[PDB]
Amino acid sequence: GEWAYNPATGKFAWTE
Repeated sequence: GEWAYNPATGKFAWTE
């Protein structure tokens, strides 16, 4: 359960 940065979108996404 963490926020990972997505270089493609320029935003963080929530992952498990």
